[PDB]
Amino acid sequence: DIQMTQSPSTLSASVGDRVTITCRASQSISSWLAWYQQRPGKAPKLLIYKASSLESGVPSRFSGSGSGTEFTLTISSLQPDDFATYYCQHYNSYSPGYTFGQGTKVEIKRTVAAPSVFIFPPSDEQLKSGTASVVCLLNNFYPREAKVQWKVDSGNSQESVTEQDSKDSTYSLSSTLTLSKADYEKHKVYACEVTHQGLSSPVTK
Amino acid sequence: EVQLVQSGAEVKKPGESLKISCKGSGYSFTSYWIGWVRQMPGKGLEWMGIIYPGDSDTRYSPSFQGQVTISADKSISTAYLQWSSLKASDTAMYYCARPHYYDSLDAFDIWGQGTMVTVSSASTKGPSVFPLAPTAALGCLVKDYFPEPVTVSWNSGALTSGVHTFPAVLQSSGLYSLSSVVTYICNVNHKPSNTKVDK
Repeated sequence: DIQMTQSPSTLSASVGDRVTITCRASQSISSWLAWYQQRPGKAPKLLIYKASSLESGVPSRFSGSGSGTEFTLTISSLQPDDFATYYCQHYNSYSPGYTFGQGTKVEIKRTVAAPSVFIFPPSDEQLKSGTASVVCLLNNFYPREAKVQWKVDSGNSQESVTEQDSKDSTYSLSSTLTLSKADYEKHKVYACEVTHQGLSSPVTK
Repeated sequence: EVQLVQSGAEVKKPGESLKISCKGSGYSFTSYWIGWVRQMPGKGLEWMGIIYPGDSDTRYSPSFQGQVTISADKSISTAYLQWSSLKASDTAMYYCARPHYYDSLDAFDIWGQGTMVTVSSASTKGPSVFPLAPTAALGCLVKDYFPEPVTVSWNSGALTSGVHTFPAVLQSSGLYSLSSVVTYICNVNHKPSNTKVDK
């Protein structure tokens, strides 16, 4: 396995920071290394090749350096466009081998915001059709990491996170509690418990 | 204007054959390699393989070897990624890409816009829409639909502030579910099934 490893997996930074992202190769590879940017939805875009050559059009606040096994990509002054995900890549030319790193997501740094928490019981409609869906909403919070704890008086819930609200830099999370009616009608009082560092102790509603 | 343009989104069932295209424009297609790259949902980039349109010299990443066919028709500047038997696990964004320099396996500087491939044994199904009833929040639960995507607006576009529509989650049923949060009306559109539910 020629393997390319990136760190950190997530980088929290502010407009104006000098940021540096690391790539490590499991074996020496000279300068045969490229860097790529990707926004959500969009196709990857080439930034650096040969470890340190800038692609035409790519803003000069981008640079790469390193040789052999450790490589870095640096943004001298982070701009709103630079919030995205970055990948490195070993290539040859001689004989075909491309290997990507697993990615580093650069995200907007913000002060800790506790999630407003709301919970919704199943509707009457759903209650006829065969299933109950309790939804817990974790709203406008930072940072990204939050633990949702479903309480029923597992493996029956699913989660989904909004992308960073770019005017607020916050996240919102939805958890869906899916049971049948009666795992649902048997039990009575429902609860969604949420851990997040913007909160002293886990809050429940 | 150097481009790679890719064919439209595909939704398939396992076992079915599929062949997607990558068309070059604004440069001598026979002169550059074409690579394919896979991105599984919420995952990173995977090199799949590369082909030289001049003579269809082809190389695979060892993991994709014998798992997918790469080909090219140089007369029409089109490269192809091809499965004779799709797996559920083949569900991904597929990108074609072109090295920066001719007759070289350099870093990819031209990329196609991407081809989404969904492989599922599920069939087209419109969603059920359920109200999420009560500063206060409320929403709609857009449940059990196939395939992606659904569009959720509120009040026919007037109400946009407070609005968070979340990524669909894939249930074990093979059907999708999402929530749009902000009874009172959400307008959900699912065009695969021609389903349109103002709730």
